[PDB]
Amino acid sequence: DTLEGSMAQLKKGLESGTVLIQFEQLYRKKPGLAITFAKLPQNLDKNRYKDVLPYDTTRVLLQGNEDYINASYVNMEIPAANLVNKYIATQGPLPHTCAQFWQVVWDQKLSLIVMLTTLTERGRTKCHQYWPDPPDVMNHGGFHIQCQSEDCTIAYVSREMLVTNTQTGEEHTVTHLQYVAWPAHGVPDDSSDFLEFVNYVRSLRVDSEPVLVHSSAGIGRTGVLVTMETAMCLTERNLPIYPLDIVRKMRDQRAMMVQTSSQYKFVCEAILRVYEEGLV
Amino acid sequence: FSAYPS
Repeated sequence: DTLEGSMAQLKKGLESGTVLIQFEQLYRKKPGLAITFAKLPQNLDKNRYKDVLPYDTTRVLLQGNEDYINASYVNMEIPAANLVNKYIATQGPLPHTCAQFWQVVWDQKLSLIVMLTTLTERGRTKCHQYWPDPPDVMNHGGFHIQCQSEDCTIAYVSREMLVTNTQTGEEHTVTHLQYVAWPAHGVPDDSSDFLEFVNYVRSLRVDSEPVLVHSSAGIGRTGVLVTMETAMCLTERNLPIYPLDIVRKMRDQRAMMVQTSSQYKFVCEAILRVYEEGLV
Repeated sequence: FSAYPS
């Protein structure tokens, strides 16, 4: 089909109820994909949530290092545009997984981290603070981390971080965006702030470099962000958008991406809004 | 170990 046609069907299906029914029918975890490493005794407490685990096939491995991390490669292709948007989707680090988190960032010289959670919710810790408050310097697994800049906007905090390899003396800079106006299991507090943030993240991509995206579990709010970026690329290229195909494609790489029906409805509505705003 | 809440 076409962008126009897909948007007609999405509009109609939003009004029907059919897009939500097909969403609830979709598997959360792809049947047949092995999940073994994540459940080993030495790895169980490296998962923030017992039921949010990486598939073996797309699990991120540390270079020449056997340590496990709960993280998944997630790549979204737009073949008609010879385009692949790469991500590493991961959980909020735990105190004892900060070393592995920063090792992924170092291994792959990732320049952009997108964090879609506050540190705490309702008196409980949802992500370890794996960076230091400026101007402190923090050690994690033989990386020193310092926050060189910290600036708050409405909806998010932008930090520039310096990662130093203690073994080698090498340095790497990372941009870190913490979206703080988006509670777990919910929709963003403001749709317009969210859309602007997504387009800002797009603009900060480095060629063929994955964006590291995480939340607390790294599936709900991350899935929404990924869905939206994908849809923005498609809409700008006049290509059809099937949100269910996009969610399925993510879930073939990391189970459970896009947690709630309310999140799926939100992103479908936002996709329609962007198409219509942009339509000439 | 806890499940991710709904």
